Amino acid sequence: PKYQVRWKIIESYTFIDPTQLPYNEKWEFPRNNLQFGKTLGAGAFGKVVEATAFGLGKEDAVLKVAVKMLKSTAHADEKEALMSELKIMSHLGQHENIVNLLGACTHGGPVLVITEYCTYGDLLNFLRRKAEAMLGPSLGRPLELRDLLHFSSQVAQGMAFLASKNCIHRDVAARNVLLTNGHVAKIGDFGLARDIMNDSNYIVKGNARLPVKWMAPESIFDSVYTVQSDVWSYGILLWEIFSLGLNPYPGILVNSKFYKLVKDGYQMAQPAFAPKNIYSIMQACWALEPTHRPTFQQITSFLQEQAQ
Ligand SMILES: FC(F)(F)c1ccc(CNc2ccc(Cc3c[nH]c4ncc(Cl)cc34)cn2)cn1
Repeated sequence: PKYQVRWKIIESYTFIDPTQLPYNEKWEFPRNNLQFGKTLGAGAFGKVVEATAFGLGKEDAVLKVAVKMLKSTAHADEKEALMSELKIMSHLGQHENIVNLLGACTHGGPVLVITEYCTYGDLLNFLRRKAEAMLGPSLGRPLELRDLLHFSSQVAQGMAFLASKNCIHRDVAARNVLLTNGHVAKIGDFGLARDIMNDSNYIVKGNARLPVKWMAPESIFDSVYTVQSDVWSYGILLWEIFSLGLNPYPGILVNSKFYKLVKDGYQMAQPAFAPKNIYSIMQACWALEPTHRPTFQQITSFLQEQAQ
C-alpha cells in the first residue's frame, strides 16, 4: 500500500536508510527560476513536467529540464519517497548513462526534483513509434542493428555504474530508459510519475503492483532484490529492445502456471532482431542461480565490442 523508493543502496543484506542520507544545500535552486511546460508523465500521486530553468548550474545555463513533483493527493510517505529519491541521486553522483540530478527545490514550497531532459522520451515508445515509421513506406533515419547494440550497451553501462555504487534499481525496463540528444540511452525511473494503477505491465501480487514479467524468480517468490536480480530484468529489457517493443511473454496471462514456468526455467524465444550472440546474453541473464548471471560490466564490455 505505502509507496517505497525503488532504488536501494546496500552497505553490508543491509540496506542504508535513504532518509539518513545528507541533503547538500548545493543542489538547492530557486523554484521561481522554473517555467513549467507540458507534463511528460503522471501517475496517481506524482508527475514529471518539462520546464525551463534560468541560471541552472555553474555556467548559469538557460535550458529545458524535467522536474519531478507530487500532487496534492500525496501523503507523508510520497513526500518522504521523493526526498529519499533526491538524497539517493545526490549520493550516487553523475554518469552519462543515467538520468542525472540537476538541482532541487526543498524550501518555500513542495519538493521539486530537477533532472535532465531527454528529448526523445522513454525507450519503449521510441522503439514502437520507430517500427511504425519504418513499416510506413510499405503501408527520421530508420534504425539499424548498430543502434540497438548501442542502446543496449549504453543502458548496461549505466547499470554498471549503479552496481559500482552498490545501488539496486528494482524496475529495470525499457519504459524506464530515456533517450537524450544524439540518441544516448539513460537509465532512470518514473516511479511516482508513472500510472502503475492502470498500467497492464504491473500486476497485482498480494498487496503490491509489481512488474512481474521483468522480475527474477528470487524476487517474485522470496522478495529478494540484488544487483543480480536487476541483471535478470536487464535480460528482459534486452528482449524488449531486440523485438522493437513487444510485451514480454506475449499473450501469456500472469497466474499460478506462469510463476511455475518461470521458476522451472521457462525462457522467452529469440526475438526477431536479436543476433544469436545477444540472445545468449539474454539466456545468461535468465540463469536461475543469481551468481551465475553476468555482471553489468561483463555485459557492457561484450556489447561495446559488438557495437564495433
Ligand atoms: F530514488 C529512486 F527512487 F530510487 C530514484 C533514483 C533516480 C531516479 C531517476 N530519476 C528520474 C526522474 C525523472 C524521470 C523522467 C524523465 C527525466 N527526464 C525526462 N525527459 C523526458 C521525459 Cl518524457 C521524461 C523524463 C526519470 N528518472 C529515479 N528514482
